[PDB]
Amino acid sequence: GKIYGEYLMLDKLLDAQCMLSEEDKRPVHDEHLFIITHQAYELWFKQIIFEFDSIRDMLDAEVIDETKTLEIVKRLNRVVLILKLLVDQVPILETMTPLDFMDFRKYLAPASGFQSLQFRLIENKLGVLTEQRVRYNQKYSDVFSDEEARNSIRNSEKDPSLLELVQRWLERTPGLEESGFNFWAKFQESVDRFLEAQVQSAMEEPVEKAKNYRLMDIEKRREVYRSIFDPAVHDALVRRGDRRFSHRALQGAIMITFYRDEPRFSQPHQLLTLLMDIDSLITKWRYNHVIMVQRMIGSQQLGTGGSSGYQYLRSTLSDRYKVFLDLFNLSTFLIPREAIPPLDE
Amino acid sequence: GKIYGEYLMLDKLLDAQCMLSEEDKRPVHDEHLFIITHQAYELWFKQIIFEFDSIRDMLDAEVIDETKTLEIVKRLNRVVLILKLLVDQVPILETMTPLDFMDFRKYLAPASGFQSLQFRLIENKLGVLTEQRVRYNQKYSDVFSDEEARNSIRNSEKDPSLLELVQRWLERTPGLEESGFNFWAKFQESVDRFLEAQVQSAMEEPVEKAKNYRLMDIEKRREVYRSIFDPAVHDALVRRGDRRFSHRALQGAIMITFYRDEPRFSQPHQLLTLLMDIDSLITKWRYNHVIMVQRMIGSQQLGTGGSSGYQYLRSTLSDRYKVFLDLFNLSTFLIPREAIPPLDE
Amino acid sequence: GKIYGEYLMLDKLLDAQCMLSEEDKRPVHDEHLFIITHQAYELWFKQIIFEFDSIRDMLDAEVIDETKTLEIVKRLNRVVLILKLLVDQVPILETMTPLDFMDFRKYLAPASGFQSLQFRLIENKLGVLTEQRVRYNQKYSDVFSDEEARNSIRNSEKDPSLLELVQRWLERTPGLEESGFNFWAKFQESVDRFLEAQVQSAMEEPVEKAKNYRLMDIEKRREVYRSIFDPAVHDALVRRGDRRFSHRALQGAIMITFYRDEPRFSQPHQLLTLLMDIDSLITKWRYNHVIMVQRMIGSQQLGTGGSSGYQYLRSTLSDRYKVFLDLFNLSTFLIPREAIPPLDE
Amino acid sequence: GKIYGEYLMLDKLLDAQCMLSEEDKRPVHDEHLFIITHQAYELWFKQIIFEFDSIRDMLDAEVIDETKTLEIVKRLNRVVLILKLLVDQVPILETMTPLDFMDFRKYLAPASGFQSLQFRLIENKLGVLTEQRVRYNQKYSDVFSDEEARNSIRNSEKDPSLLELVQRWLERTPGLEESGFNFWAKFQESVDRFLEAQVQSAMEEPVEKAKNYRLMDIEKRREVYRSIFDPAVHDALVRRGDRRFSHRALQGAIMITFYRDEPRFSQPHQLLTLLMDIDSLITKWRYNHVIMVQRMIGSQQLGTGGSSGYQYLRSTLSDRYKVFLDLFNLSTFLIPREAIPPLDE
Ligand code: HEM
Ligand code: HEM
Ligand code: HEM
Ligand code: HEM
Repeated sequence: GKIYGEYLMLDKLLDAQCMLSEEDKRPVHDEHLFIITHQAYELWFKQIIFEFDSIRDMLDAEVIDETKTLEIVKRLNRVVLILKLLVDQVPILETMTPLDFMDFRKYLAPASGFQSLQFRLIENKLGVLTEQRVRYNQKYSDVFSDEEARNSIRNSEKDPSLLELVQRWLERTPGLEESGFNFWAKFQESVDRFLEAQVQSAMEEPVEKAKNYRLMDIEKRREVYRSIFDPAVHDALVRRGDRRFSHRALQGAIMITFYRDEPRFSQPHQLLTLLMDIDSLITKWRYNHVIMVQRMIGSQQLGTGGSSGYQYLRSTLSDRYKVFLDLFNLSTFLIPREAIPPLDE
Repeated sequence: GKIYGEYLMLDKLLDAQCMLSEEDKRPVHDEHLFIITHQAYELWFKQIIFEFDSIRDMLDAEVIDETKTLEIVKRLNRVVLILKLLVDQVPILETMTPLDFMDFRKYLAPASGFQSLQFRLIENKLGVLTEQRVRYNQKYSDVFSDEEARNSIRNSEKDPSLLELVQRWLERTPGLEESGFNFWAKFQESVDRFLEAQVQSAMEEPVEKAKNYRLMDIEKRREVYRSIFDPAVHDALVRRGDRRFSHRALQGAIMITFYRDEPRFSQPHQLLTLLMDIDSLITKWRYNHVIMVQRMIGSQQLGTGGSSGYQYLRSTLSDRYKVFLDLFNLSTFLIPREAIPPLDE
Repeated sequence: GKIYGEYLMLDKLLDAQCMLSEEDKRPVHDEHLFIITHQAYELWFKQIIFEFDSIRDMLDAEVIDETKTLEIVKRLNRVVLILKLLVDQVPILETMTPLDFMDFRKYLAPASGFQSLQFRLIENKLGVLTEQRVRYNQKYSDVFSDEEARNSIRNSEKDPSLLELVQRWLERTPGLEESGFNFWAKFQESVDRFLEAQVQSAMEEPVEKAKNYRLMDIEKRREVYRSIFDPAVHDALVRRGDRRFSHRALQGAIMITFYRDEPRFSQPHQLLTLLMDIDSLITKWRYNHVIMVQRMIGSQQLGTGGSSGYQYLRSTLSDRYKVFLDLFNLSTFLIPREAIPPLDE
Repeated sequence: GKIYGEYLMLDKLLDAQCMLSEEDKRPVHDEHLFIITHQAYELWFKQIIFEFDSIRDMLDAEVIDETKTLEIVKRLNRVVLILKLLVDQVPILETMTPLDFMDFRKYLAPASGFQSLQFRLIENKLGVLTEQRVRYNQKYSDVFSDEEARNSIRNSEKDPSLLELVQRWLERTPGLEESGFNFWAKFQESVDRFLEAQVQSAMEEPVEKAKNYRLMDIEKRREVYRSIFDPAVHDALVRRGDRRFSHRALQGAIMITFYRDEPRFSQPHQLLTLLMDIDSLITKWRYNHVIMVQRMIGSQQLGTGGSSGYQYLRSTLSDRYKVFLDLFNLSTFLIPREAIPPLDE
């Protein structure tokens, strides 16, 4: 259409609100808020999926130019803003009293009446690994009984996640080229030179206690650099789940963080930063959600079957559920400006 | 139902998104965001109306006890939070480029494709007076052509607004009773005594310039108190639109602000405070909205017919559109703690 | 004075900014931001302490009337707002690049150059128990070497915390009186009656699987109520650190949450709610802080001595550091409106 | 130093808080908050000035490369975040009751005790023109009596503002070169061609009413383009204060908004966007400030000398006080993607 309500299909949208306590002649005022809050979330979930899918398609290519990079940054930044908004929607629902919630929670399935298809789709499309999930809601068949739902989740798991496609993009970054700039080799070399210089400076320290601390610290630094310079050590950290990136992907990430001030790397950096922001904001939502759940129905209530639901949500707060874990730690491997191999080529 | 998607009618809700540039084989990515943003707004608009109507019904009674007062405070506070959220939704849409918006704005009616029924309902239910509106969108028939829409707006105008019902509630407040506490009389008396004391203190001022400033100020204070103590002056200020409250309503408001620290008046105060917050937040939304409009289509663009739409929105920012204008100014009439007639009875 | 800058002592305040990289002829622009950010925090920390101390003094009395209650609510609400602001200050500092921070971090003591006296004072004044802290920064002497600092922290530990004084206030709440309303006894009775009614309804269930789930659930409910109705079980939960309140304090808390809709209990409830908000916001700050630290210097960097600092901060995120832990769980013990003993007396 | 409190000069910073109602044996609790709130503002004001000055110095050069551009974007973005924070500090102070403020406002000079040197410095450094200010506080000598203050304000007025330096930068943008890309000429040409095409399409319209609206609209579009293509019309709009940019600066701005999707223009665009954000946020602060003032002391109170202070603040809300007014309107001159001259050279 052309008129507001026809274009936005408001006749459909605003007829999707059925208060179950109302049609059962025992009306609870706040049930209206409950419905609207979730529906607002669900609309935004759909937008997030829509942005995610379009970024997946753009990343599923051999060449990502500067122009498409900007478009991705924009869309990731948009998701960040939506996520902040979703974090702030929780205190609106927290405004309903526990006793009011109790008077209509009976109209809801114990665990099925609280699980969102779209949220699970967001997790998978972002890159939450199935094996990283806790035992409780690990298999999606146990969570969702519907058939069309199962097909979507299966598709989300099999299809390339945002985690996978970012890794492939990270592997192709210019500068890791042995033939060209050869950053990894130059990096190792400057780590050796910088650390050597550090040992000599520490040996010249007048106070004995200060010498020992610096020597101990330099040794702890060697162990850090061993975990990135020895591919065997890295692959081990991947297998136990302390890292997620392939070795070459981490190489790309580290290079980006190094030259982030440089016009050629500023946008790739921004992309990574927004990836972290998204991860962190999802965690922030999780935290707010669990505080609200506990505020409403404690750790356990009638019909809840004990405290396993609460304990599950509390365990989703762990780094096991963070998709871009490697990104948070990248400054661990950082050396000062002077020691970084200059960009010339 | 009992399962998430059945309860929230997600099959209806998530089938209300029709991108018109998509079905016309010229797809603009950001059109999806455009639709979702408005739909999120519309869902919240429905919640605001739902909260407003329930407050209207509660206020449409001769006796409002302490218990129902708390429930009203809660619901007004809920509306405040929703409004803050709606203010923060604007920068999400501002993330779409003007050039992208240009590629699908043709699918929208020039002024009809931007006017929301529910928003207009919120304005009227809150208490925006029709005569206070600017010439442009004053008559609702010119704005909305639909029949069911016209009936709702007509009903919103005729039915008691939040402004009306608050006034009636304000008129009944205990303490304005000549037989009882007789606040208005005690107030006048203490104004006289306080002002008298101020004149004498000013006459004793050593510096001549300081004496004159204080004497001029006391005269400006008399004029202030004349505008509330002389009903003729008040009624005149109502007629020209500088005030909205009846004389007795303003008397109630002023008393509440005076004893706001007192347990018996703290909730009535909170109610008034949230009324102001709501007004101010609607203004804050208006401001953000106009900045976004100008960011997208400037003051005027192709098909827009010049700059009358923009100038209209810019004029909605005036105090003519604020419903609880009297509330913002109440501290003008304030006298210090010592001069306020103590609560005894 | 009377003029802005004299009153606010701006000559002192704005002469407290000494960039150490500047006077050492190697200036880092962002060091100015680093200083200002902390100084803004420190000013707010002082305000929080000032509000806390005044609430401590008000609670350190046998009778807290309705009027003083409102004043406490106001001041706790003020602290909430300040805390939200402090949470939002982190992304401002996150705007400094790691490489820029590296160029001036040498001017700072490894662990001493990051520890705030006032923050530690806030923790203790709120009620963080010393034994609940992790091994790393448990004893304040190891943290702070200064003499005046040690005296303040010692005073904060020995003096009655906000946790202690709230408990005493909770113990005195009217309604726990055996002679009067006798809530605890009435509560036990209605738990028995409600649970009995639940067993009979479960026995009448047609489906066998549904009968068993409900019977298992009712058994899990008995265990919940045993932990509050048997003082021995409660005291055990206190000793291991799962609870903090005395038995009578928890009794008070539970009663408040039950009749929160009632004018006489709404403010006491609000007080408890703000206590939770404060706790949660401190946790939210902790989370943001740790994300920023990792963004700047990873899990470990040169001079840092390995990853013990990072791991410490990450462990401050546990419920061991939450002061009002009991408050978060109160809805666990909730029974529906009908089953709650009515207020008559 | 190396320890937290020595580095941050906390002994100086935390000794700058003198409550005047306290030393005069009539203590008002909230006076502490009043002081801290302003001091927090003042610290941030100093940071804003510090960021502004460093951007001024960077822009005061003939060549601004891609690298320095990024640094400017970063610092403008930092100012945006600080400004949002400052907007959110107002509701913290709004938490003090009017009656409490009344009990210590006597210790403050009527207009001098509310004027901030640093704020005035921010306004001038950003680019608020002296002639654009209202009569009330137009001359700084009338506002500030101190000598060192007068010298700083004089220096801020004479020295190149952020407005001036951005204009010069805008004038030099590559693409306005007649010898090179020649954007202005290509732009005029494509406006003619696009408008011609619009007339023909309008003439072919079946409905007569629709033909007339489109013809009227095209005429309104010609008037828009006349105001930018005829330098005489532009210069007139500058003189009356509807525009601020020189003709060539506006040419630069318009080109940037056109090719904002292009890697070469994305950062220059971002710079302009943040300039608008800063302007708008200052306006948002102004609005919040005036609402708070009215909440505390109404439109006028004892000692205030009538309502001129309030009316002044309310007039600072006009576009006369917006520095980058031209930037808000740039989409007015926009033509669709197809009609824009492609970047080749
Ligand atoms: C009265 C308010 C609410 C309560 C008591 C509540 C309770 C719960 C509980 C107990 C679970 C665990 C499900 C299970 O047993 O397996 C859960 C999961 C979830 N909830 Fe809520 N919830 C509330 C509001 C919301 C809102 C407003 C949203 C926004 C869409 C939401 C989104 C979710 C999502 C996405 C999950 C799955 C989480 C995961 O698997 O990590 N909830 N909720
Ligand atoms: C590309 C983004 C947008 C543009 C260009 C835009 C433009 C406009 C224009 C030009 C008007 C005046 C209508 C007239 O000519 O009479 C208007 C009114 C309105 N708009 Fe928007 N708008 C946008 C987004 C939104 C969003 C996201 C909402 C949220 C529901 C919204 C809500 C309204 C409302 C409620 C009115 C009526 C205002 C009143 O009468 O005071 N707009 N808009
Ligand atoms: C470049 C930015 C920052 C870094 C790298 C940083 C790093 C750290 C580290 C490593 C610790 C642990 C101290 C230890 O080793 O024992 C710490 C503690 C702390 N930091 Fe920061 N910090 C930063 C900014 C801030 C800011 C802006 C504040 C606000 C006042 C702040 C407040 C604290 C407080 C209060 C503690 C003690 C925490 C506790 O004991 O639980 N920090 N910081
Ligand atoms: C009880 C709270 C406050 C009241 C009643 C108040 C009142 C005023 C008044 C009446 C003016 C006009 C001055 C004149 O007469 O010429 C003013 C100006 C100003 N105030 Fe406040 N103020 C308050 C809090 C603040 C705070 C927290 C800040 C933050 C630094 C602030 C910053 C300013 C600034 C920067 C101006 C100059 C504005 C301009 O010239 O456009 N004020 N204030």
